[PDB]
Amino acid sequence: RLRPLYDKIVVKRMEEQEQKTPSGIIIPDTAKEKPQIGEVIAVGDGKLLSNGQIVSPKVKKGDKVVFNKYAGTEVELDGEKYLIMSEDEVLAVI
Amino acid sequence: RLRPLYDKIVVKRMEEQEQKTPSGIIIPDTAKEKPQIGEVIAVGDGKLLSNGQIVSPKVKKGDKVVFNKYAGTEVELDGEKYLIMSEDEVLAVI
Amino acid sequence: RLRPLYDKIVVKRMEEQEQKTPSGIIIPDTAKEKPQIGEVIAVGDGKLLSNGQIVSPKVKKGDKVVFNKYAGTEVELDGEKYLIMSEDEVLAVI
Amino acid sequence: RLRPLYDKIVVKRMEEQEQKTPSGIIIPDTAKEKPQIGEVIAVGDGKLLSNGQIVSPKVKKGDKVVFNKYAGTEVELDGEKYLIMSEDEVLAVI
Amino acid sequence: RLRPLYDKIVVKRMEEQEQKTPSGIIIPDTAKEKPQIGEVIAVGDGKLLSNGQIVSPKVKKGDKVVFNKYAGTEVELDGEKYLIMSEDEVLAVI
Amino acid sequence: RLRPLYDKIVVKRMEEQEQKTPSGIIIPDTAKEKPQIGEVIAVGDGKLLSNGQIVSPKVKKGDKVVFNKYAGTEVELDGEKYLIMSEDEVLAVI
Amino acid sequence: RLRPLYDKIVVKRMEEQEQKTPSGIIIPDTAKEKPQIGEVIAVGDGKLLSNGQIVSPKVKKGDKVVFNKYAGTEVELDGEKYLIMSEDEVLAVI
Amino acid sequence: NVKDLLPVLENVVRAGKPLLIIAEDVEAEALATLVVNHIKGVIRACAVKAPGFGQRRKDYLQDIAILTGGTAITEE
Amino acid sequence: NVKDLLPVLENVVRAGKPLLIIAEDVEAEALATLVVNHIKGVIRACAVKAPGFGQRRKDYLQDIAILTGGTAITEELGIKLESVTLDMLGRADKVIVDKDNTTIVGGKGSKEAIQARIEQIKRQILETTSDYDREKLQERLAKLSGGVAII
Repeated sequence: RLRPLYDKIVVKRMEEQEQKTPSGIIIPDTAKEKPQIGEVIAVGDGKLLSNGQIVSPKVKKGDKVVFNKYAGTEVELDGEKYLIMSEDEVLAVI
Repeated sequence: RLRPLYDKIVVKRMEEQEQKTPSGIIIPDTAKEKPQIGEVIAVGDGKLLSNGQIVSPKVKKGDKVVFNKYAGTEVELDGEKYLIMSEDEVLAVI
Repeated sequence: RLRPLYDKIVVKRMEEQEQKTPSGIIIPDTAKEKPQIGEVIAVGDGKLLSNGQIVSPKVKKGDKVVFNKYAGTEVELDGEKYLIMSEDEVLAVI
Repeated sequence: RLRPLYDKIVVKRMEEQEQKTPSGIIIPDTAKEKPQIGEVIAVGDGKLLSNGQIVSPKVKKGDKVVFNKYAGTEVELDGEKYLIMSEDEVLAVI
Repeated sequence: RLRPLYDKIVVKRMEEQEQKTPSGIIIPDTAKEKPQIGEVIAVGDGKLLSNGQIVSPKVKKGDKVVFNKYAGTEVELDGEKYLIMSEDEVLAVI
Repeated sequence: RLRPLYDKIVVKRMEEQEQKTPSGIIIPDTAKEKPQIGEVIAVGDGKLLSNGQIVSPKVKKGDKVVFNKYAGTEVELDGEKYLIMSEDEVLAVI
Repeated sequence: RLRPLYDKIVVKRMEEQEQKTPSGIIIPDTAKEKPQIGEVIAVGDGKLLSNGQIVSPKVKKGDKVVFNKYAGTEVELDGEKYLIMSEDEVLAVI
Repeated sequence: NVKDLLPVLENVVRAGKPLLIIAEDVEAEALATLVVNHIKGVIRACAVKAPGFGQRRKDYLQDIAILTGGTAITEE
Repeated sequence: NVKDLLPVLENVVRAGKPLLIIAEDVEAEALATLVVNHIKGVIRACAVKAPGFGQRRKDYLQDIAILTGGTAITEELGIKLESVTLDMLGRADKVIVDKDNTTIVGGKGSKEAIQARIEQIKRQILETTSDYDREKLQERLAKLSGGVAII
């Protein structure tokens, strides 16, 4: 449905997953932050270089990426919410 | 009537509706931000590259775009309000 | 009389029109806002690119240009008032 | 005496007068702004581009420029005050 | 496991060592700062130039990279944590 | 002794010689600013462009150069005092 | 040992050496600021031009370099200390 | 502000009937709109302060609202 | 401020008639305009303080605007001081200004008004007997309808 423009990407969060340590300690929701891990729904055309060339985005639909801390713009679509996210502000992939 | 210059875009927002969640809950108008969905009516000639070339805007007449939560100039035109907006701040389309 | 340099333009605002709604309600001048509609008096040579090329301004001195709320700087010429501005801060034309 | 370098321009700020309206109303010196009108006494070699090229300034010896209300350094030269100022901050000419 | 994009580098700090002076003075952990020296787990493709060219990163797998105090984003990866950082903020190597 | 790098220039200010009004009025040193006119000791290779080209400095050894009230770091050498500068903050010469 | 990257430089400051005026007046260490004179230790490859070319740094080795006070991170290393330093804030040499 | 008073003014000018305002206090840009419009005769209207204090406001306007056949515009 | 003081001066220099200003105050920047202009004789004008405080302010200048044939530029009316003109600028025949007193003879206008004010103010005088304790309300009637005598 939603398609980004130029270097923009649209990414979903990892959703609240009942966070708990591998040792079995459960952290209450009042003391955990929204996950930084997310996967791509759609990919834009890419960056606009100064000469007009369009670099192909290096992200893929099926991978997962990490946002720095507050990346995203929290777009919403018929009750579902995504964070549209910029290529140059991606920390890393998988 | 009103036409933009270079990369400027004229967008008409989604206006006021009796908002209700899919469960049927009606949100009062005092607890809602202005809609972030808009329709493109006028498209500028395109962004001015550093070397002077012109790139055709990707948005088209009648498309649905989402603003960056604050974009526009709230300009009035013939008893009506339009939102002149720029390509680098358009979030995503349809 | 006066002529601009590079991308500068000379615009004459739409003066004190004694604003009234189409429904007939008269708004006092203590409640009005300075009009954003202006008439172009002089057009400069055009934007000077980084490589020295000059692009002809898209304004043609015979059109209605709407600025942002605080665009341009006032200049006084032999008794009248003129608002000069650059080409990249006017948002729409006609 | 002074030769400006590159885009710099040295201007004399129209000197001081007691201003009177065409109707004959005189304004006291406590309510007068320093004139924005100026005449160029010398011009620099021209703006230095990113590629090293130099573009000849369009301002001449006998023109009348207008400042953007603050531009200048107010240099002193044997009791005479000049206004070294730049092209990109020149509002308009004559 | 994790891989970066473009100029990003994944770096692992020197971790806890119970800092002690060569003379034998033991400094308490409340009076020591997180080490600025780290090691590289993986490197990205390289810096993305304005013309689209890609330059190979000047850092290898086994290099010991020293960085500034706040050059990372403190990522987490299934229990271990890494320092995502770019090429322009790593001050030197070994 | 010292020599500058790239666009840096080495200048010495005209210093205080008990300045007086040309009509004979003497101004105390507690109410005067450090002189803004100075002469150059040494010049660098020149401004380093983004493309690598080096432009020869316009300022020469014997020129008298004025600066914009905050010229340089005011460094010390062998007990003598020099005020390094650069052409972008140079205002005018002689 | 310690290798700077690209345009970074490795510099050692002069360090306090019982500072005193040539006239024989001893200044206490509580009233002297850290020396601005530094010795070049290691030199990086050079600045990365926008096109991707590499320019050889103009400082070679062991030359005395003066810096604008807060021009280094004071990198921590065993024994003799260093502050890393870039070429564009280098003040002057020899 | 005019941005809210005008839409309600838009409705009454279409009907062409007199208008009465009961509000907490009107002393500003909004106030000047009615009186300059009333002088020009485009509408015949007046504005008054609401009675009571604290709790003593809302009960009074509620009694006035039901007497007039309309509804009180409450923040609730 | 100087700017808004030009349009009123622009109108009066065009007709070449003296101007009397009643306002809350005229500070140095505005006041310097008239006094400098007054010495040069381009205008002959004077400025006076407004008569009273609070509700006493509103009542006094409304009466003053009535017998002068003009109108009072109030916040309610909304006319910006820049946009004022000769049309609502009131008139009088003779005014006397001294160190602490100002007198206006009257323009003999607004006959329907002055007869009206006689009515409600007396209607107000009888109603104000519960509260008023000063002749200021009767003197308000006396000033626009008769005179005052001090023995």
